Parts: sequence; C-alpha cells; structure tokens
Amino acid sequence: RTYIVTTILEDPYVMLKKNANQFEGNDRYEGYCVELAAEIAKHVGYSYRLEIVSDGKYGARDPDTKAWNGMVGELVYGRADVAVAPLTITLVREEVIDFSKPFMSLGISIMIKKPQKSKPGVFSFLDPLAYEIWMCIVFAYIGVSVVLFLVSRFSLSGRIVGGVWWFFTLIIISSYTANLAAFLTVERMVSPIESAEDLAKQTEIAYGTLEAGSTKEFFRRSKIAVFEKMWTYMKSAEPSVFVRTTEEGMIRVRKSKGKYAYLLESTMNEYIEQRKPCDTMKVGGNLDSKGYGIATPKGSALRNPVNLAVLKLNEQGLLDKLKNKWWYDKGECGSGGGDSKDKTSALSLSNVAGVFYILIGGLGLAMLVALIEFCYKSR
Amino acid sequence: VVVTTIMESPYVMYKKNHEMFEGNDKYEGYCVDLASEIAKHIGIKYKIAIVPDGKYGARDADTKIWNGMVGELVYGKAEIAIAPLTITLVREEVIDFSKPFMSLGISIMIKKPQKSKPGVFSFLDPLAYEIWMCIVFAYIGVSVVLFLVSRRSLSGRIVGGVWWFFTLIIISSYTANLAAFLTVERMVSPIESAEDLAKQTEIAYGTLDSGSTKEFFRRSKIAVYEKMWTYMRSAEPSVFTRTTAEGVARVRKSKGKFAFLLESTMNEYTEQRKPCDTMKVGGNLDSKGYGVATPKGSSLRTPVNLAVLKLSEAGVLDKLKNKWWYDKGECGPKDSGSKDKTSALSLSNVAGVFYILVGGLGLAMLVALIEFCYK
Amino acid sequence: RTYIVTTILEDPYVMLKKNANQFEGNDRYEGYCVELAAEIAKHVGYSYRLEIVSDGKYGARDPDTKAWNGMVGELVYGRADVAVAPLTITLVREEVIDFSKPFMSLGISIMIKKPQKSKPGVFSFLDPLAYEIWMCIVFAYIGVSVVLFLVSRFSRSLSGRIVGGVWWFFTLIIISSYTANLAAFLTVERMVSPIESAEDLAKQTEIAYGTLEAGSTKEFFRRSKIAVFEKMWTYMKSAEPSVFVRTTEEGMIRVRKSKGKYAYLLESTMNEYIEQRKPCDTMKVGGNLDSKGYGIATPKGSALRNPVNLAVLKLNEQGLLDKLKNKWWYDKGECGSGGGDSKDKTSALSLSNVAGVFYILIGGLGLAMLVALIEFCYKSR
Amino acid sequence: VVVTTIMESPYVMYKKNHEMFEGNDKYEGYCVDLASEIAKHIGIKYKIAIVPDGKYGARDADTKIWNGMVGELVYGKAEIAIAPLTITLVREEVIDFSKPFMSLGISIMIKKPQKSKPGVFSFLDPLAYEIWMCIVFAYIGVSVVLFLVSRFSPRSLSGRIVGGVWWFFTLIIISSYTANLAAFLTVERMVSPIESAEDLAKQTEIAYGTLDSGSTKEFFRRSKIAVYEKMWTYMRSAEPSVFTRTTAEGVARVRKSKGKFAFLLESTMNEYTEQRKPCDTMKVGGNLDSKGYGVATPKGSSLRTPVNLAVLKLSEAGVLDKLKNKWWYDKGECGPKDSGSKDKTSALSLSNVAGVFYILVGGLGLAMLVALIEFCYKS
Amino acid sequence: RGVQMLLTTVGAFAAFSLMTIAVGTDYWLYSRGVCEEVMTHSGLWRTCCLEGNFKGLCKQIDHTAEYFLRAVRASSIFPILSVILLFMGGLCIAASEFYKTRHNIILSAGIFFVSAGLSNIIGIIVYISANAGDPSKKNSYSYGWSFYFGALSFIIAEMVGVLAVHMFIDRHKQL
Amino acid sequence: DRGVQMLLTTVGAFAAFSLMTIAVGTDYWLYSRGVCEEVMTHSGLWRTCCLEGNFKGLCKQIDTAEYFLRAVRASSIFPILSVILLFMGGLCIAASEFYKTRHNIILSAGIFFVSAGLSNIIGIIVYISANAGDPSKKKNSYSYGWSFYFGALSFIIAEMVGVLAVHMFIDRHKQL
Ligand SMILES: O=c1[nH]c2cc(C(F)(F)F)c(N3CCOCC3)cc2n(CP(=O)(O)O)c1=O
Ligand SMILES: O=c1[nH]c2cc(C(F)(F)F)c(N3CCOCC3)cc2n(CP(=O)(O)O)c1=O
Ligand SMILES: O=c1[nH]c2cc(C(F)(F)F)c(N3CCOCC3)cc2n(CP(=O)(O)O)c1=O
Ligand SMILES: O=c1[nH]c2cc(C(F)(F)F)c(N3CCOCC3)cc2n(CP(=O)(O)O)c1=O
Repeated sequence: RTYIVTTILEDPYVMLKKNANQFEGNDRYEGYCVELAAEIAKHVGYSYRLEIVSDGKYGARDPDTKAWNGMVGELVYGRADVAVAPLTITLVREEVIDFSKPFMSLGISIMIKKPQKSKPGVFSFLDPLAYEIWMCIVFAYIGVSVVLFLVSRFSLSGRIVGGVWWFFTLIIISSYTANLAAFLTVERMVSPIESAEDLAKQTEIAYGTLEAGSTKEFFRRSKIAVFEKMWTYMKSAEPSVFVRTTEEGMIRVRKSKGKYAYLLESTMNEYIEQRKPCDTMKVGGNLDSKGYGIATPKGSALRNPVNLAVLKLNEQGLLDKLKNKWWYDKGECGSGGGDSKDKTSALSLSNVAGVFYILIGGLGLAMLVALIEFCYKSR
Repeated sequence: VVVTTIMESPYVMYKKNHEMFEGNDKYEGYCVDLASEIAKHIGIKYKIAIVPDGKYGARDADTKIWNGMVGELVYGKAEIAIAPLTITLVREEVIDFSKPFMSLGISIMIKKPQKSKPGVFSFLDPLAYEIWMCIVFAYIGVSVVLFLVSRRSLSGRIVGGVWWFFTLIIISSYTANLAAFLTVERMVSPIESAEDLAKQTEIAYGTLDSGSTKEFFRRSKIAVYEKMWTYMRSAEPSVFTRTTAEGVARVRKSKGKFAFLLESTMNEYTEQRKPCDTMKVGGNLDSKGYGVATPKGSSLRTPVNLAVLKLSEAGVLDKLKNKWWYDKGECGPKDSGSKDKTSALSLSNVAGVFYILVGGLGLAMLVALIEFCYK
Repeated sequence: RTYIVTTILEDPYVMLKKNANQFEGNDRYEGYCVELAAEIAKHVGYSYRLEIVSDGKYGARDPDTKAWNGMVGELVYGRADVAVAPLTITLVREEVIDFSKPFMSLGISIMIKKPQKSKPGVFSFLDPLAYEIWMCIVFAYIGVSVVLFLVSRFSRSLSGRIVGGVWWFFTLIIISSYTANLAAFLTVERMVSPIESAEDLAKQTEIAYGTLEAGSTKEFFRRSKIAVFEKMWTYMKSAEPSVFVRTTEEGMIRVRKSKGKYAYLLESTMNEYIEQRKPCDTMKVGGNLDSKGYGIATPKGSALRNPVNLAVLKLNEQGLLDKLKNKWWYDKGECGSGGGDSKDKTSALSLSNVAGVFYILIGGLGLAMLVALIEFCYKSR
Repeated sequence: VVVTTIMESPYVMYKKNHEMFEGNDKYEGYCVDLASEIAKHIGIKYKIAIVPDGKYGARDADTKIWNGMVGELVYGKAEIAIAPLTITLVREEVIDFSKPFMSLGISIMIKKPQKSKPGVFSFLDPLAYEIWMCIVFAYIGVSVVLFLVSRFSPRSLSGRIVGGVWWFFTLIIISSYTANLAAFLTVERMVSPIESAEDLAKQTEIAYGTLDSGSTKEFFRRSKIAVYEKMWTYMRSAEPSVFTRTTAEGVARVRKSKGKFAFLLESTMNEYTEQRKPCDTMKVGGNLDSKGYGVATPKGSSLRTPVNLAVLKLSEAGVLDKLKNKWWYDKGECGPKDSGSKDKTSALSLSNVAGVFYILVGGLGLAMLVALIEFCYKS
Repeated sequence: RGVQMLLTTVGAFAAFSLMTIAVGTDYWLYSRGVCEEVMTHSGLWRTCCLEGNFKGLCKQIDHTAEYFLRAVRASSIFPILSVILLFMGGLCIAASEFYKTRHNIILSAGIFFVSAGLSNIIGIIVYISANAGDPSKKNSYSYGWSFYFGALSFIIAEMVGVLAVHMFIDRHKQL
Repeated sequence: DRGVQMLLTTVGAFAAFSLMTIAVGTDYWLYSRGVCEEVMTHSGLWRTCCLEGNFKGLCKQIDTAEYFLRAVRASSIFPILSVILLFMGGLCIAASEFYKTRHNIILSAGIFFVSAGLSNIIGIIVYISANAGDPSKKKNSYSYGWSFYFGALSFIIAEMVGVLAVHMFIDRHKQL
C-alpha cells in the first residue's frame, strides 16, 4: 500500500521550485525535510506521497472549543500515516501521539545588528580635537612666528617668547595626548552582548519577541531570576514588542541601527545568518533545551521503524552532513564560508594616514618653495 | 464599609479607561492596592470614596470645626482612613491613629549637576595651585643658578639634564592626571549634601508657605535651624512659594536656584518622573510617619492595627513601594547609572593657554618697545 | 502609689554612673531611655522608680513552653506597667501586648571599613616604573654620555648623529611608557567607587558579608521575597568560611583585624555608636533596608496607656527626642567630633605624592652648585 | 520499586564521610534529586541500588553479554534507570529510551592563558608594524631633501617649514603611541588564539587528543565530514603519545601545560571542570555533535509511558534547568566572580621594555665600531 | 622699491574694505536655533530668520573672570579697538606716503599692524569662546565664511606689517 | 697629575680584575625565596644552594627572539667576554707601562675598556630580563645581592679609567 506525508511551506525546509509545473509529482519540493523523508523512506522501505495541510499553520493542541488544527489534529483525525515536519515537542502534543527522537537542538537567540565602522582618512586626524582648535593653533603659529621675526629684526624678549611658546605647545601636546588616550580606551572598554544577564544588566537595547507562541509562554511562565527580571522589564512595554510577524520584526531590527533586539529560535537565526545579507550574527548559547520529532500514531505499526531509522541516521552523521551542506553551500554570505576578522587591537594605518598625507604635503610645499628660492638664485 | 481618600500623585491615579467602571476598580496606585491588601487580610466589603473638602485636616482654632478626612471621621461620615496622613499631637485627642507603615523626613533635593564649563578654571583643573607656583619657584631657581654658573662644562650639562628630567616628570604627571579626568568624567555632588554643608553655603533655599515644614520651623531650639531661619528671613521675599509648581519652575531655571527643604515622599516620587533631570536626595532630617485612622469606640481598630503591622513585618508594602515607585518609572538611568559620549574637547576646556600665550606675546612687544625707548 | 519600670542595659542606655555605688541607687542612671522616662514622668506625673531585669534578655516567643522572658515577659506576667527599654516590634509582641508610637525611625545599615590615605614621599616618584629599570636608565644615560664624550674627543660627524637619534628615540619611548603607566595607575585608582546600598553589594563578590544567627536580621533575610534579598540569601547559604559569628563583639574585633572586606549588617543605633567610638575604624553608607521601629510597652486596660501615648507624641513633636539623640550620640562621642573633617574631595595630583621629583631636583642642583664651587676653587688655585 | 544509577559520575556523591543521613535519602546531586522529582510526579517508590560493574554499559560481540546499567536492565533487576546514557543504535534495538533532558556534544578544551611576556614582540605590539618603517622611510626622505636643499642653495623659509612639519610629525606620532599604549595598559581584552573547530584544524600548532577508547574515539574514527577527516589524519601522526588513558590524566596534563596537549570531551564534563578548584579552564563554544541523556525501562510497560510523560512535563516546566543551574553554578566557586577583576595594576617590568634597551646598546656599539673603522680607513 | 609701497598700500586698502564688509552685514554664524530646529543667521548686534513663518520679523540680540569675558563679549570693545587701530595705521601710512621726510612713522605703522593682528586674534578667540561657552543640553556650529575672510584680513595685515618692517630696515640701511 | 694618574689607572684596572673574580666566584647572585613552601635560597648560576632547611648540603644549578636569549643566558658568555676584554685592557696598559714608545696601545686599551663596559652592561641587562620573567606566580621577591653592586662598581670604574685613558692619550699624542 501507499503512505502519505505532510509538510508546511517554510523557507528553511521547503523550496518553492521556480520551474514548478514542468516537473510535477514527487519531485516538487527540495530541502531538509523532504530529503529527510526520502532518506528515511529508503531506510525503512515504503512509498511516500507529499501533501500540504489545508490551514497552512503549525497548529496546537490547546483545549479550545474543538476544531483542532495542524499536523497533530490532522493525524489524530485519522486521515494520515506519518508527519515529518518542523515541530516543537510539548506535552499537549505528546498526550495523544508520540514522537520518535529529537534530531535537532533548538535554542533562543538574540538579534544584534552588525557593528561596522569604516575608518576615515584626514577626518580621523582632526577627530580628537575641534576645527576651531586647529584654526587657533595655526593662528598662534603665525603669531609666534611674526613676533620672533620682529624681535629678531628689531635687535630677552626673544627668549621669553620662546619660553611661552614652549609652554603653549607643552600644554597642547599634553591635552591632545590625554584626549586621544581617553577616546581610545573608551572605545576599548566596550562590552559586546553575550547571553541574557548582559542584556538584563545593560538596560539600553530594547528586546522583544512575538505576542504569542512558545517564547511568549516561556516568558509568561518564567522562573529563572534573570529571566524573571527580563520578563518584568519587558512587562512595562514602554516601546512594546512593536512586532507583528518574523519578517516585520527583522525589518524593524535592521532599521533600528542596532538599538533593538529580537528573541527568536536558534534554527531561524542560523538559517537567516547566511540567506539574508550579512548584518546579524548569533552570539551566546541556547537559552533553553528543546528538540524536534516526527509525528507517529500511538497505535500503528509504523511507530518503531521510524524511530529506529531516524536514530540510526542521527548516529550515522549523514543528517549533520545534509544540514551543513544545505545551510552553508547555498548561502549568500561570507561570514562562515570565508575567513573572519581577527581581533588584534592596535592600529592598521587608518587614522594616522591623514597626518602622513599632510606630512608629505608639507615636504612637497617645502621643496617647491626651495625650488622657487633656487630659481630666484638663478635670476 | 466606606473609606475616604484624597487625590495625590504618589498614591492614587485616575485610570486611563475612565469608562471601564465607576466604583471600586476605578483607581490604581499605592493607596488603593494597600486598601485591597488589608481588606483581603481582614475580610470585609469595602468601597472607594473621595472627600469633597480637598484638605487634609487642620484645626482652625476659631470656629472649632475639623475638616478633611479627620473631620469626616469625627463627624460620623467615615470609619476608615486609608489615605496617608502624618501623625501630629493636635490630631490625636480627636482621632486615634495606627502604627506608622512609612518612614519619611525632611530632605534635600538639588538641580541636575552638569559638567563645569569655565573659561580659566578648566586649564586649572589638573594639578593644583601649590604645585604650579612651586614650578615657578623651581624655574626662578634654575634661572638664578644658571646666571651664577655663567659668571660645555660639567655643571651646565648636569643642570640641563636635571631641568629636562624635572619638566619631563611634570609633563608626564600632568598628562596622566588629565587623561584620567577625561576617561572617568566622574561627577561630584555639590556642596549641599549635609545639614551643615547646606548651612554655611551661599545657595538660597526655599520652601512652601504653610504646612508641616513651616509648623516645624516656627519653633526651634537646635541653634542650627535658627541659623537656617535667619537665612530664610533675611533673603529675598521670593523664597516663599504659594504652590510647589512655581517652586519647581524656579528651581529648574538656575543651577543654584531656590533649593527645596521638604519631606522625602515627593523627592522619591520626582526622582523617577517624566523629566528625569533631578534625582538627588542628599541626607535625611527629622522623623515622621504615615498611618491609618480609626474613630473611638470601634472594634476594627485592633484588627486593622494587627493587619498593617503583619503586612509591614512579613513585607508587602515594601514590595508595592518598590514596584510603583522605582520599577514604575519613565527612565531607567536613575536606578542604575549609565555612561555618556566623551565628545570633542571644544575650546572652553583649553581656552586658558590661548589667552596666556597671546598676552605673553603682547607684553613681549610692549617690553621691546620700552627697551627701544629707554636705550 | 509608686510605679516601677523595667530596663535592660546593653548600650548606651542604662550605663552606670561614674561614682557607681557612691550614689543612692535609682538616681545613678544616665542615658537615652532613662532621661526619656524621667521626662515622660514629669509630663503626666507618676513615680519613676527603676527596676532590674531578671535575665538581661529582651524577650522572645517560646510557643513550645508557652512562657515569656525579658521586659515583655515581666510586663505580661504582672508587676510591671511601663517598659522603657527600647525593643524591636514583631507579630507576637503586638499579639500579647500593645505599643503606642515609635519614638525613632531606624533600620538595617550596611557598613565598610574606613580606608586610610597615606601618600609616600620619594617612593611614589619611582613607583610607576618598578625598581630596576630606573637603575637601567641611569647606567644607560652614563653609557650614552661616555659614548658621546669619546666620539667628540676622538674625532658634525655621521657617527654622532645616529647616537643622538637613537638616544632621542630611547627617551621618547621610555617617557611614553612612563606616561601610559601613570595614566593607568590614576585611571585604575579613580574609576573604583566605595560600596553603597544593597544591590551594588549584591553584584560585588570578593567583598563578602554575613550576619549573626541569633538575631532578627537572619529571620528577615530568610523570610524575604525581594529578588535582591533572594540573591543575598542564596549567596549567604553557600558560605564555605566561618562567616557566621555568635556575638557582636567577636565579629567586630574580627572585622577590625582584617578591615579590608566585610559587612555585618547590624542595627542602625549600634552602628552609629560604633561610628562614635574611639577605634574610628568604619564608615556608614547607604540607607535603611527595612522600616523597623521601637516603642513603649503597656499592659491591656491600664490607666497609663493613653497618657503615655500623648507624652511620646509630645516628645516626638517638640523635637526633644532629637535633642537627647544629639546630646547622647554626638556630643558625648570621643570620635568624629568634627564629622566634616574630609569633605572637599579634591581628586588631583597634590604636593604629597609628586614631591619626589622636587627632592631629587633640589639634590641635583645641590650637587651642581658644589661641583661649580669645586671648579671655581680649582681655577682660583 | 528499585531504581539504579552509577556512582562514578559527577552527578552523585556521598554525604560527608560516613553516617551522614543514613538511608535512602543519603546521596545528593543532580541525578538523585532529578530522580526524586520525577518520582514525586507519577508517585513511584524511590529507592537506591547503585550497583557497580566497572563499566557504564557495553555489549561485547564474542561474549554477547550486556553489562552496566543497560546490562542490568536487559536481564532484569530493576525497572527504572536514571543514569548518563548516550543513546545510540546498539542499545536502542535491545531496550527503548525516553526523551533526553539535556543537550550534549564534544567540545574542545584549552587551558586559559594568563598573560604574555615577550621580548621584541612586546616592543612591536602597540601601534602597528608597517608604521615603523613608514616613519623610517619618511625620516630618510626628510634627511635627503634637507641635504639637497642645503646643497642647492645654502635655513631661510624652506628650513623653517621642514623643521616645523618634522616637529608636527614627531609630536603626532608620540601622541598616538602614548594614547595606544595607555589604552592597552588601563584595560585589557582577551580573545585567545583558538576560536572555532575549523580554526582548530587550520592552525596546526596545538596537539589534540581525544581518548584512548570511547565514544569520542569511535566518532573520530567513523567520521565522514572532511574537516573531521583532516583532524583524524592529524591524529594519525601523533608522536608525543596523545592517547589519553583516562579523563583525569588529560585534564591534569592540560592544566599543567597550556601551549599544547588540548583535550576533547563532552560539554557536560567540560562545564563541570569549568567550576573546579584549579579554576583555569576555557571553552570556545559550539558542539560538534548532538546527543542526550535519557532514562530507560526494560522493554515496554506501564512505567514507560508514565516516566516518559513525567520527564517531558518536567522538561517544558522550568525545573530541570533549575536543578542544572543551581547545582553546577553553586557548587563551583570559580564562576561567582564573573567577567574579570580590575584590581590588577602591577607595573611595567623589564621584559616588555628591554627591547629598546637592546636596540640602544647595539646602536651605540655598532656606531663606535663604524666610527673607528671609517676613521682608520678614510685617513 | 615703490612696487612694494604700492603693494602694501593696496593691501591696506583691501584690508579696510574687508574690515568694513566684516563689520557690515550680520552673516557671521548659522545655527539651528528658535525664531524646533529652524535655521537662523546670527551676527553681532542683530539676528533675523531667513526661512519660516516669521519671515521679515527681526529682533535685537545681546551678549569674576567669567563676568569679565561675558562683559567683553557683550560690549565687543575688542573689534572697536581693532578697527580704530587699523584706521590709525592707515592714516599713518597715508602720511608716510605723503610726507617722505618722516623716519619713525614706518616703524610705528608696522607696530600698529602687528597690534592690529593682535587685536584680531584676541577678538576671534573671545568670539569662539563666547559662542561655544553655552552648550546647553548637530549642525549648530556652522560658518558663513565670515571668519574665513576675517582670517584673510588677519593674514593680509600680517603681510603688510612684515613688509613695513622689512622696508624700515631697507630705508635705515639707505640712510 | 700624571704619575698619580698612571697609578690611579693601574689601581682601577686591578680593582676591576678583583671585582670580576668576585663576580664570577659569587654564589649569592640573588636572594630568591622558594623551595629546595617558600624559604630563602642563595641563587647561584653555577650552584644554586640553600642556607636554611633540612636539605642543606646537596644542591643543583638553575639549568627566534626567545631561543637566543635563553641560550646566551644558559651558556653565560657575558662573564667570559667581560674577563677577556678586561684582561686584554690590563695587558695593554701593563705593556704601555713597560714600553712607552708606542702610543696606539693606550687608545686601544681605552677601546677594550669601553667594550668591557659594553659586555658587562649587556650581561647585566640580559640577566635581569632573564630572571625577571616569572609570571606564573611570590609576594616578596627581588632584594638583590651585592653581586649587582660589585658589577656596577666594576662598570663605573671601567668607564672612568676609559675616559681618563682616552683623554690623556689625546694629550700625550698632542705634546708628542
Ligand atoms: O510546533 C511548533 N513549531 C514551530 C517551529 C518554528 C520554526 F522552527 F521556527 F519554524 C516556529 N517558528 C518560530 C519563529 O518564527 C517562525 C516560526 C514556531 C513553531 N511553533 C509555534 P511557537 O509556539 O511560536 O514556537 C510551534 O508550535
Ligand atoms: O499626614 C500628612 N501627610 C501629608 C503627606 C503629603 C504628601 F507628601 F504629599 F504625601 C502632603 N503633601 C505636602 C505637599 O503638598 C501636597 C501634600 C501633606 C501631608 N499632610 C499635610 P502638611 O501639614 O501640609 O504636611 C499631612 O498632614
Ligand atoms: O527587641 C529587640 N531589640 C534589640 C536591640 C538591639 C540593639 F541594637 F542593640 F539596640 C539589638 N542588637 C542588635 C545588634 O547586635 C546586638 C543586639 C538586638 C535587639 N533584639 C534582638 P535581634 O533584633 O533579634 O538581634 C531584640 O529583639
Ligand atoms: O551511559 C553513559 N553515560 C555517560 C556519561 C558521561 C558524562 F555524563 F559525561 F559524565 C560520560 N563521560 C564521557 C567523558 O568522560 C567522562 C564520562 C560517559 C558516559 N558513558 C560512557 P561513553 O561511552 O564514553 O559515553 C556512558 O556509557
């Protein structure tokens, strides 16, 4: 006999094929879930037919006024055989149907925009001061030069002018050194965001999640002290969650210039790490431990072979290979497919380039006015 | 049972949804939640009522009638006073009070201490005056010993080396101190930080026209509050404020301004209000308390006393105060300090050396002119 | 008729007079509570004869034996009407007797050992570059001097220019190192802040703190539900050293022995008294953790319940309580007579730590003038 | 009801030395408290078995006799077994398994370095590298242009301009150097030379050793991903006997020496050693694999479903993370002092300043050699 | 010879014209003040709004050691003495080019030029200190080239002063 | 002051030889506390031996940009260079005292004096950099022995005999 499987149209798992109608049938979708289904069908041995759920939603086992939705409802209604799909393990789903094995670990990630600061040229030279300060320093240079010239041509006024100029440049150099040291050690002592206690301690970047779902249930039923503090901080909702769906929150975080954060699943973050343009990274560890599974009927003969095959594939490592190739080969990013940036501190000819440029410009002006002097000697 | 409550900003708010329900759950804050907590602790059917007098209750001592919540309690129109009220000797033989659940006293609040922006003192901030005219003494000593040895040699090399090393240590210490000052940008609290440090300072202080503060300041025998009273009386007539709104408008204008001398309730309320600019408490003075009231011959006095005492000891009013006074705030920078952008140095922090250099050049050209004139 | 009052002497209330037994008994008692008792006896009018407590305790609930002790135990079991000795307020004390008013506001205070500022002399001058490299630069200077002398006498020259340049590079690099190091010391000594409140104490870990077992502070901390106090209790539970102490005196002498990192969290009055004690080894910071209070104790149905209430309210309103507190807590204190002895907080390099360069400057000019005199007298020979 | 657990694990311990709360409620730790928590839910009779066998559980091919907790389960002496079982195939075809309550994965181990005291590299560490000979090239340029200016037409304006711009150069370069060195000394940031498993395979400078025999060694020998093939080929050329016999020997060896002899172990034991008395450990994060620890029952019975629902309902409820957090982060005193300590001033010793001393002394030496040589040969 | 006399004379005349167009229109500083960050052009004695609903509505403006600096900034005695000193220097050079028999007038005029540069630098530094000494709480610090041709006046005054010194040396050598 | 200066130079050379022999014969190079528990030990390059403890009598010695420094510290070429250059300078001044007709020998002797100063100063700096590099821990350290003081005395007496020899070499060549 034949068997039917169901899958929900999702970006990290199902590809909407561009050719589409010219290749219909079993070869209509490609991706992680359908390749897993093909591998486990080759392992156990049967014929599988793909199907699409009517509502297009994950569904839940909430005890509402009947009308259960999702794969769990579609399978408890009896018109299903197996259901391979991204599904979160929960007790209400476990109460009527069991799952085989957790083949993937999920956690809660934190969204941080990519910090990129291009180093300027001559602008960075004048950065640790003011423009009117440089105007005044060149004005004072002209003033001390003309006083020295007049006291040389008139003839200890020259000595006292030299002394006050030495005192003046003494203070100028000390002040500039102090200001530059202050700026660089302020830039050094920055703290990147890791885990949750840093977020609870900074109280400067807004963080939120979806209005409902597993993350909202975890936040509402939170009991970790730092997570309880974070939940109470988010309960004020002065800027609120300000989100409607996943892509809307992603757009808001990207347009917030790093001033906003979102708490979404580690699977979604790892998928969006390379598919999206490289502006967000994963930091810290998983905030919670949860897994996935494959839905099987509680009283069917296809309960043990599916578990055995999925656990064999998990132990073999071909699942890890397929996940790695699907999540790294077809990625529009170079954060993980190429070399990263090594933090070596120090400088790399970035801010001192402009003063080198004005150095060469001053030597050029000096040698051209010396050429003018030599041509005046030619006469 | 019926209870009166006066409209005040730390305690009871009108709900945003005014049309949600008229009656019990129409107000939120500290006072109504405390009333609900003691009602749940004891067990009674309670409502919410508002006194139509607008006063807190003071004996006029001429017509012999009591007003406010105490007047409503005395004249047989109320039996519970959940509205906070300070305990006073005059309002004890006419109404009986419970044990105080909140401790408050006369406190100091000052305007926002910003960064200093001087013209000459900014250059004077690193090191000190003593070191600087000791530098002057060292310089004139170097000059006189150079003139002595003048009348290539070992002595000249030695004196040049030690002078170079000396000014080297001076520049290094100066640069280190200035770098530390720019790195930390640590603010220093003003002079008004204690009772006496408020006493000898020249900053003008202001208060309300009448109230607990004026009543306490009418009679004194401490010989420091006497000095404060003489300072207040000899100052400008703008010290007295008819309303605290005019006073806060005055104190937000000037850096020194007319600083308040009031109880800590409005201090801790306004340190975390919408304009988070002043969050200063300084020290504490005097001692007061807030408690509920009960008329005589009523058996619920002992029950409400035990209820409020148990609630204070196991701890539920401290939770309410922390939730609705510190957690409930428009800004988070008051509870935990933050940093600020260092930004550019501008010129006002370095304007001192410019004037000194240009004046030195000017005096050099005058003394050159005098040298030409006398020769 | 006559009346008796039960008081307990711990500190500094029922301290005995200087002449001890030379007085007549009751008339030899100085302190806060005895003066308050005399005043409130003068307000309404009754005999203020002093009694002696039996066991010296303050009283505690013992539901297992259904007994009582202390001043409250003496008052509940007859033969007592007024307990002048101040005591804390618990639920059982209000259940068995009644208090009128709290005559003072007080709570739990967090303390720290007072640091001492001792600026050294010439030692701080060579401090920011260890010890040996000052020696190294001294012989480096005489080495560059001997090289310069030999190249000047043995020979403008190219060999002199490179020596001058490398000496210049040496001076600028080592003085940049000295400036960076001194900025490091100043910054590190500057951004640190003294402890304050309870939450800043909660993030701090190496400072440590602990309280006595036989006290209401431990019961308050164990029964607290505040998340900050929850963290307090959870860290206090994981105590590997002997953090707990039995009595106050042993804990305080242990604190004075270390005086680098501890906090005991005792009651406000005792901490203020220690602040006014001749050791002068602590500073008080922060505010009251809780809102505990004192009060006077009277039996039920007595005729001296309402007059004592009006009397204590009269003392609260008149400010004579503050007068007695100032007199017996600041005037009699032998330490900290001038509390504002250090309040300028002038945080800058003064003459007390940079004077080493001045001393070596004066020494160098002294040697310079002696060798100049030696050259002059050699010429005069 | 008899429940069994292993004693040679960092999850159970003996209270004090002897006669400390004798009975069933004698041992304390994560495993026994988790067993009590899952017993209090369904209502099973808690007990202690702790029978040892010298091994955690295995199946020899020639003997065909199972051992350990699984060996006790298959032949039958208990019905509930809570113990740290890595669920795999060969134990799955014999007895069932429940949903794991925690994640797993092999994580690399490196001893955390304290500081670095180099020689010439300490001198060259601040600023940059190419800046130094950029100044020496600029100095050569100023010298040659000054000499040609003097030779063409011997001070004047050109000398004043070139002297002023050279003075500006020396002040700006010393100000930048002083600012950088001050920012280095005030606060420091630690990143470690190791960052990831791919970088671990790429660096090829630190010795790696998994174990003499175990799950890690079996996974390494049976791996399939090319980076793990590179790691295995590195393991083939293992000269200094990196085949660690015991886990205690490996951590004892990596504690003494940090330059080499890195250890490979699971995340649980690594995080346990993170909070131990030497207090000197470091991990980079990221799990190479994904396993878990779960309970097992002899075949299927009524206790299977009860314990599965009990451990799952404990997994969504915040109590298992409670136990994990409180145990692992409260019996370890090293991690209480989070981040770092700013009370480490010290001073500039000789080792990081002596490089310029060597440069100065060599410069004066070669200067007087070349001076005597040129005076002896030119004349 | 006389070519440098013509050069310094036309330089002084250009200095006077540049001075009077400096002390003429009030187009000194551009700031995002309030007539809301509305753009107004501020000078010395008067400030009006170049765009907004208040077009055509122009209003007057004003402003131990700090008291002296703010009094100097409000009174603006430094530009007054600068322009008086420059006018006296111009009259002296006019007398010098008219009366050839006078000797010390060239040195005097050089002194007036150097002190005019002195007055210019003290005036500009006190102006920057005055208008940057009130930071209050973006593009507030904008310049409309006014200080640029103030710098031009400074450098041309310095040039004519050093030329006057050089020709005093020349005419003393010719004596 | 010419013959007395000859006497001063030869006495300084003999004192330099005596200080070199004392330095190479020194057993208490540095007062370092440790284990033979932290107790005071007399650190020695040839024999690092203890004075207090139950193990007195038996004792054993201590042992790109880092290999060379460690190698030259272990081989201890600095005392060898110091004694070789000092002996060469002393032989040169002794020969100059013997036969006076040559004048380049005293300039040469000044050259060996300044190169011996070079050698012992680089030996001092390499030894301090070698023994100061112990970042593993030791609350109390340093407290250097008198060997460093004797080496400093040798360095200063070498530089003063060098400058005196060069100065009067130029002199005696001038009046020649
Ligand atoms: O079984 C479930 N499996 C789920 C699997 C995923 C994911 F893997 F990411 F696709 C998500 N995503 C969460 C992030 O935004 C996109 C959807 C939600 C799931 N939900 C609903 P929750 O309760 O909101 O987690 C379930 O119920
Ligand atoms: O018990 C008392 N508690 C009081 C508590 C407060 C407040 F701080 F707001 F909570 C005030 N505010 C003083 C400032 O203006 C607004 C009302 C008055 C109180 N009064 C009357 P007072 O005599 O004017 O102090 C009492 O009697
Ligand atoms: O009524 C009470 N009044 C108390 C008054 C004081 C004091 F501060 F000395 F006035 C103290 N001290 C606290 C500091 O250590 C020494 C004893 C304890 C009191 N206790 C016991 P606790 O509060 O359970 O420790 C009471 O019960
Ligand atoms: O059931 C099992 N549970 C196990 C649990 C653990 C851990 F939790 F980490 F303590 C370990 N650690 C492996 C690393 O060294 C320390 C011990 C081994 C286990 N093994 C043997 P494996 O075959 O080597 O995994 C089992 O059989």
